[PDB]
Amino acid sequence: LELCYRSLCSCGDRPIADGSLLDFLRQVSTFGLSLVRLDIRQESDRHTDVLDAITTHLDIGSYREWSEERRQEWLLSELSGKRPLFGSDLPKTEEIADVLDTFHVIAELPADSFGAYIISMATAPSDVLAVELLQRECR
Amino acid sequence: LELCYRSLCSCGDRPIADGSLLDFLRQVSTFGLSLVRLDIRQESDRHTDVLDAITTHLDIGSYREWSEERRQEWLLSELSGKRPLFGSDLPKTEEIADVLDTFHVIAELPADSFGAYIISMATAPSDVLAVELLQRECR
Repeated sequence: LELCYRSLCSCGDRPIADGSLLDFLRQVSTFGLSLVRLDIRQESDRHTDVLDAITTHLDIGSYREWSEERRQEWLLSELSGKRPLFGSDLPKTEEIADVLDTFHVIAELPADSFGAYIISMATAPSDVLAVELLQRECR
Repeated sequence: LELCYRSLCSCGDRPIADGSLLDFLRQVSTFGLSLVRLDIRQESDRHTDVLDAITTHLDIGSYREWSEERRQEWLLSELSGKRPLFGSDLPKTEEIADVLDTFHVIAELPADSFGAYIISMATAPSDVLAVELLQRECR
């Protein structure tokens, strides 16, 4: 389309370019391939459950019990690390399976489909860091 | 087939059962769905390279430098563990990619297709433990 617009302007046919073609370019740029971008939203407590089952499965303690700065500390070291965090061998409640599966589906779809991941009931930086970490470790 | 054999014997038709039907059952049991079972064979040194790039990527040292008992020790703790070992983020030489990809292909195929994994140039238990660990961590 931009090739058409460029070419048309080249030959002094800009008025033709600024008709149906400009309207089309503007609609492409505004709506893209999806019309809209889906945001995802979930409670912070639902991410806390997932990390708590992870830390329980690794015999490190309960991610729920940790202070906000201990949580911050562990989350930081893990984002700095190079080792994956969990595998299929992981006790998953139905809810935890929902959270991880949502992350996998996000991972399976093109980026132009998604806007923002929104943490309901956010209160502390560890609530954001949890979500970034889950996003990385769900590929 | 066994239902046919059972039924035929029920009615005193065992002589009929012990003809073409018995030959067929025996061929099924002997050749199975693959005729043969593929063995896989690889050098021990080629597994050592893979674990050395893994330990280098995790800033733990060089798996090659470790004594046979230090190797044994690390391999044991990892098999005892519950955390996966590596992800896509891993510097892979062409050879290391071949070894991991062979393990993935093995993981993608039915068990009746495979006999044994054979370590050329085996010398010490850490050569076997390496292969068991790679088999588990390649799913």
